[PDB]
Amino acid sequence: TAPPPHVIIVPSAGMGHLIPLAEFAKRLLPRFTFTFAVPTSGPPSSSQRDFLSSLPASIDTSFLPEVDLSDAPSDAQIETLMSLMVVRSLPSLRDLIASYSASGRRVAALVVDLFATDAIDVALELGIRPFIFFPSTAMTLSFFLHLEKLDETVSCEFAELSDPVQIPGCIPVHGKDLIDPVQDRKNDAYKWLLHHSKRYKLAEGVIVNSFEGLEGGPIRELLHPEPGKPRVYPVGPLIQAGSCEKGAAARPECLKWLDQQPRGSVLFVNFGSGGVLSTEQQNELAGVLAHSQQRFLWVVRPPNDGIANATYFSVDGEIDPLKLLPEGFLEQTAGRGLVLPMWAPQIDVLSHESTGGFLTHCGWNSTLESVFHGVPLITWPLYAEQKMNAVMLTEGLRVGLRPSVGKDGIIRGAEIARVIGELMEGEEGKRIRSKMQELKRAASAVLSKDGSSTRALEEVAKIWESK
Ligand SMILES: O=c1ccn([C@@H]2O[C@H](COP(=O)(O)OP(=O)(O)O[C@H]3O[C@H](CO)[C@@H](O)[C@H](O)[C@H]3O)[C@@H](O)[C@H]2O)c(=O)[nH]1
Repeated sequence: TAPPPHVIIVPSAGMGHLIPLAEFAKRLLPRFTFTFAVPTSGPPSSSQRDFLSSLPASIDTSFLPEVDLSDAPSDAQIETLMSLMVVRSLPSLRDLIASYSASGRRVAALVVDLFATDAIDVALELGIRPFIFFPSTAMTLSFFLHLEKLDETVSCEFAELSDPVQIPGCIPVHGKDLIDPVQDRKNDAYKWLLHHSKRYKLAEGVIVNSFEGLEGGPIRELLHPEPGKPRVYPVGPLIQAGSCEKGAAARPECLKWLDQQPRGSVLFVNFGSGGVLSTEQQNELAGVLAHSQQRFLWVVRPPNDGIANATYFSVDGEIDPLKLLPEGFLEQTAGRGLVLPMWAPQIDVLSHESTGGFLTHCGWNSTLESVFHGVPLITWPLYAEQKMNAVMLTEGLRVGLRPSVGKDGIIRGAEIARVIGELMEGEEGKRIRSKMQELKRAASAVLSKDGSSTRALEEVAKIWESK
């Protein structure tokens, strides 16, 4: 038996990046051992500790000594804070790598998050293969690689463009729909994003959680070799498994309800833990759901701008979101819909045969989970690159419908009802379902014993073991 080479992972964001990073590492076990070298600006969170400690033994964690970010403006976007966090943690990253190399272990590669590219300098100085793990779309990867050119050939704010931005190999996108950090070109967020995009060519490869059957255009453009463009390895869809392949067979309460409903008849509504809606926006959605004949399963959170404090609370002690719904919504909805507070077993809901639709904020892991299990989408993007994902999902793949937002930022009930009704019982909804089932089959194929994605993973492992 050969000694497993060691690989170090530097994440820069929260769970949306840890989950796919962990899945990537699990696919490569036990050939390698892994260390999550997590930069921090304070005591690690309980969810971080719990998620990383639940991983197989070959993946351990090191929470780097926290850096001081108090000098940054309180207006600083997360991109700026992540870049500062990684840059200031690099000496501790050297120390961690030293602890491994001084014991005789071979450090084969350094896998950096999309905002941790400054750690590539460490890898280069130590003779370690630097790779970038890209937990988003090939379309967003293409945009990153083209950001330099776009920055030089456009002076105004991108929203002010009248024509849609053309990214090599992707559907056009309006400047207003481009990622959050580029909406204020004067903010440090944009300068950091630009700085990181120019460093992708320093890596030996970019590992992207997508596949050609989902993003044909961008992936074929990216695989086409050009000098100054890194190798790209499509390995998606990397997603967690369901609780069926976990352990005890105890059934959550929402899945009991889903069994009682008929096939493909429930619209799952989940904006994610960072998708709090205003009171008005949540009232517009509730009103449509109350007057609808559609069965739904809706995860709700306390709005961000309640006129008054909370009066009701849950046993744990947090604000009770259900007592904030409109008067009589719960009685009006009983039987047809089930409202859940804060969280739900998303993957298992999407794998349920009764689930027929998914109203989502278009987080890429959620998109990938919906695609793998074949649940068509209502694309309700909110922040980060979700608007880009929505354009590609609705106007490119045509596996969802996007409700138009108003001039005040509100998606009125008319648009919510339009997309719900079309998806769940219109004629376009059947064509969208057929297409999504085709992508479901393509997603299982690339993960097959000999598929596009499994071979790309094998290529990465081979490169790491080489030389
Ligand atoms: O109530 C919930 C909410 C989430 N999840 C799971 O937690 C993950 C959430 O994934 P995702 O929707 O992608 O979370 P985000 O935090 O929104 O992802 C961030 O990171 C992604 C990768 O860059 C980007 O695509 C997103 O835009 C960005 O917001 C998934 O595995 C969910 O199945 C649950 O089980 N229950």
